[PDB]
Amino acid sequence: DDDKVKLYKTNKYGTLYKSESASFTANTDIITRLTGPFRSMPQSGVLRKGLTIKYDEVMKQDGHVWVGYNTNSGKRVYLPVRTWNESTGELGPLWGTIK
Repeated sequence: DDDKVKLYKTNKYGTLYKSESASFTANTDIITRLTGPFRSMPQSGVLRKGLTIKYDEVMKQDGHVWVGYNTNSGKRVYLPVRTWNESTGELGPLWGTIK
């Protein structure tokens, strides 16, 4: 029920998103995506376990919750951080820590 405490909007891709600037520290090697929060998008790279990134957006799309951030080169990356059951709203365990 995060939409009860945070403002969410919907974009042209049908993605539910909220503006949020925090830090995410991965507890596993995560595959990132380019252009948007879809596993069908080209792979951007891999966020290694233990690394921390600062994101500015949180999105719900393609069965996961994702965070958006920019790398040191300015490349926009979409990082999946947990599963999201679109048919129930059920969220899987966070694949790291948020602060």
